[PDB]
Amino acid sequence: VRMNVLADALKSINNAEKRGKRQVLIRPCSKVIVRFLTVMMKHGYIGEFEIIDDHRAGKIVVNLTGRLNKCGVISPRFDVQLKDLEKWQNNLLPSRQFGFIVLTTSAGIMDHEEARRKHTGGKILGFFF
Amino acid sequence: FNLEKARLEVHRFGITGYGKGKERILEQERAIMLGAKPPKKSYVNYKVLQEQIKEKKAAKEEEKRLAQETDKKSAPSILSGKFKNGTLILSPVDIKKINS
Amino acid sequence: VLERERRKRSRKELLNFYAWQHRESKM
Amino acid sequence: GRMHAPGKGLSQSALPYRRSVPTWLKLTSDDVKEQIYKLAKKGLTPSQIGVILRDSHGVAQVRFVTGNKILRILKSKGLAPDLPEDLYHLIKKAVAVRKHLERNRKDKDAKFRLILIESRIHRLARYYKTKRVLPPNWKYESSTASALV
Amino acid sequence: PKYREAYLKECWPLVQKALNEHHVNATLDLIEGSMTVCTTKKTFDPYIIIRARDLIKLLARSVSFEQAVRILQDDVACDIIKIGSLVRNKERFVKRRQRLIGPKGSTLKALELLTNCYIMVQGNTVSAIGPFSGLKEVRKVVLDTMKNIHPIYNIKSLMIKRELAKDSELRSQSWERFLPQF
Amino acid sequence: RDKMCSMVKKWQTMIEAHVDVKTTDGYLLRLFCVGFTKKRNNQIRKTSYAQHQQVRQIRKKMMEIMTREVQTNDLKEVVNKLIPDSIGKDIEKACQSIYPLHDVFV
Amino acid sequence: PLAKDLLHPSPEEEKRKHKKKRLVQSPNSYFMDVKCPGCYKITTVFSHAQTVVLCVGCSTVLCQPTGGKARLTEGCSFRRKQ
Amino acid sequence: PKSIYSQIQEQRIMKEARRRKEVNRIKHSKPGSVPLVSEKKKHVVAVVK
RNA sequence: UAAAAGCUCGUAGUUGGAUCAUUAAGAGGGACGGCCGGGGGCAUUCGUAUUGCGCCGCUAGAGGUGAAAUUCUUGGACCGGCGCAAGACGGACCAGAGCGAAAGCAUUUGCCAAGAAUGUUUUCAUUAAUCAAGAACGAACCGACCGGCGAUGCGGCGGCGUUAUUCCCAUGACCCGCCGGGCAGCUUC
Ligand SMILES: [Mg+2]
Ligand SMILES: [Mg+2]
Ligand SMILES: [Mg+2]
Ligand SMILES: [Mg+2]
Ligand SMILES: [Mg+2]
Ligand SMILES: [Mg+2]
Ligand SMILES: [Mg+2]
Ligand SMILES: [Zn+2]
Repeated sequence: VRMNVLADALKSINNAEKRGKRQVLIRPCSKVIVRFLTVMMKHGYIGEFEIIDDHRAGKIVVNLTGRLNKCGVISPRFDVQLKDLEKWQNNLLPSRQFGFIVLTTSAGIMDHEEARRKHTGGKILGFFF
Repeated sequence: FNLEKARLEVHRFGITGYGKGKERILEQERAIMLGAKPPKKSYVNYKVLQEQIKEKKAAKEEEKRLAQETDKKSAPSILSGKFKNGTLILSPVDIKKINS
Repeated sequence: VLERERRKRSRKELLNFYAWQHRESKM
Repeated sequence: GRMHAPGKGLSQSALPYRRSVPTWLKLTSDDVKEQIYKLAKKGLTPSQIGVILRDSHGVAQVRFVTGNKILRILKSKGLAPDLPEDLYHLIKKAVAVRKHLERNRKDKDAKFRLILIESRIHRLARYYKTKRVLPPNWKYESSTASALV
Repeated sequence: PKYREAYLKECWPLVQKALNEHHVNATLDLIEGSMTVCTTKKTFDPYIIIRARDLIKLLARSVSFEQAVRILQDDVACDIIKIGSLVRNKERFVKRRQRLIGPKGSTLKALELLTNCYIMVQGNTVSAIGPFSGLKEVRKVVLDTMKNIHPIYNIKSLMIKRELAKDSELRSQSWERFLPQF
Repeated sequence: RDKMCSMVKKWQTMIEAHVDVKTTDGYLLRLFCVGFTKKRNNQIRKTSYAQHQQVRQIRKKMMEIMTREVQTNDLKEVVNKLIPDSIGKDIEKACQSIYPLHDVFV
Repeated sequence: PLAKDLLHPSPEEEKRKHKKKRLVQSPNSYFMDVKCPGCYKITTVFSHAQTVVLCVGCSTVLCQPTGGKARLTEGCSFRRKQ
Repeated sequence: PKSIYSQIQEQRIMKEARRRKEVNRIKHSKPGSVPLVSEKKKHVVAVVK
């Protein structure tokens, strides 16, 4: 059976990204997926997306810009402090000038740069660069 | 009665049935499989060579229809915890390495 | 067509499905 | 993805987006209820109840008209089934194939099909036990199955 | 079959010319997909209809025109051998059929030269034409191949038989010792 | 033998039926029939096959026609029917609704 | 491949697709009003009926269940609803 | 390039495949039943004006 | 030297949609509708060939081989005709078609139970997936890698026209477009 609606959504976007597709349809929808997409969208990685509301879990249609390299999910969801946040960036992302790590915190679903401003840690959701 | 000795003798008698010209060309093929160096293919005009390839494809295509009727990378992958099925798996002992 | 339905009435009309079908049967 | 069939069919019902009753429907929420009561008294399963209302009386969805499901309405009136419909049908099928297997000792396939049917019975029985629908002492026995249904 | 329909259409002017020498008529039915030969009032040889029937059977078995017409001469005979029924398994049937043809078709022509008969393998039928003594040898080896005994044994057996025929001595004596043993 | 061999083609369906019928004068007969599915003029599909239920419905109609046309008549009348094979023509006409047929013979 | 807009499909595209593979599921069935001969009272019959429907007034056989759409009796008049 | 060349070949099959399927309708079906639209104005959904 | 047999079910374990009780998953279970198949079991039945036996006709041979030889024959072999009995087998039609978990499955008809897909504005509401152990049966390059084009088998929908026609039995055969799940090809990403 399906294990993670976020991982399945990210995998399908990654596969459509590799094929040069312009639009991708992902189902089912979820609030965790929507917040994850907005964080990636704020940095210009995907673009505008639409939420189609049938009476069963919804669907999302996402536009693509061709700027995405690799997006994934982090299985442990280990709890990360703010002071430690630097070490997770180097060991996960290839470089230090681009790429983002998505965290879910008590303040909300938010990336590691914004976590530094809010001085808040939490559980790790995924990454994209 | 040795099959291997009999197999060659049966073959040689059959090839003579083809004809002495066909006897020779088939005999060259047998020596090549045994380790002989192949003769160099003759250099031909590219225009003539292109037409010959086209006829061979048509000859192969028509044989298929008759059969139906009777019926090196320069660089490795830069992208390769363990990542499977869109999910990256981090071992707890590996997590301590990230912390330390 | 009406005859074909009447043969199927035995299968689709049950006699011991509901709980009431047992309690008035026990009387 | 059928459990014992490799093929995965896609034939099923597709409910409309709208949940409101149509204007042409002249039946009321109350009037539908005694129709369910009358047909249940005749001895028809709740799955069969919806088909009759759908085919003849133009009731597409009883839940949209009355606000309650067929089983809930029958439970309130007291016309409750002794056993769940899905479990009852599988028990009925098990008895029929078991009776056939007495008179055909050489039917290998009938033996194999009986294994699949009783496997589904145990799966539904364990689920129905958990929901407190069945008492935690109900067991399926071959000799008892005839008396059960 | 229809894959032979095209070839029969062009060569029909030729076959009617050949059979008209013996005053026996032929008709090619395209709709029915049939080849029909029937005698006439002018014909004087009763047996020629049998040689006419044998001809149309070979043409339906993909035997070429020049080879097929030669059986009309009295010296040549014909035999169509059905090998499909021997093996239930299709893959086993194909494997042994390839064994009969052999590498480069050598074993078939090794059979052809020793027997002095023209042999063609098409589908589940093996068509051979030639002298009567030759056809008896063909039927044995072709059926034997379907019986899961190697053709090389039979081909080598024929080679020993031919050279024994050269030596006049011990002609009455049995050849069992000279024949190879497994 | 040659007539039977020529009719059996490769891309069509063969239907056979047999009955045991007694005439009015006491003669008991067994009759055999053969039929072949027919390709339409405008048909483009290579194969002309009839389904199993269509075959049985054709085979059933084969049986009663022979049964009715023999038990009502006598041996003299039956032979007069057999000479032009009017039984085969009647079967072919009756089976056109299920699947077109040709070369129907007793 | 041909370029199609997933957000705004063409008029002939959605009616051609499978009912479960559309953007929003929509059945291909409907309800209809039928008028039998003998008495002109109107009866509502589902298109893909699975049981024989009898007129309430005169008990005349209206439709016969089939594999797909139910077949109506000869002489009846039908109209799509809604 | 082979990337562009493959896509041109594939899209030509798609366009031609529709054409037999389209003409099989119109040759059979009555002229009134099937509307005819120009290829230019085919891509104009509406004009609000 | 950190130097270069199978197949299915299935227990533990592992692992499992959406929503803030609801929905009714292009998750799963059941029911209903018309079909479909060399799927399985029990009975029934036909067809040639082969062999043996009985009688009639005729008369020195028949069979086998490279050549012969074992064998059978005036008490009649072989050959021609008629009839009977026995053991197998089910051609051509027969396809890279169909069915079954696999091994495997082909004359007719009757009966018993089972099943896939399709159709559904029916029903339950997470009941699921994978599996050591355990249980039933068992001949004799690589990767769920988006797609496309043709045919093909079944079910359904729509249609200009041909072709038969319905007491019962039956509502079909052909052509065109479309949607699904299959058996396979050719291509691509
Ligand atoms: Mg179903
Ligand atoms: Mg569902
Ligand atoms: Mg059913
Ligand atoms: Mg059946
Ligand atoms: Mg069957
Ligand atoms: Mg059977
Ligand atoms: Mg069809
Ligand atoms: Zn009425």
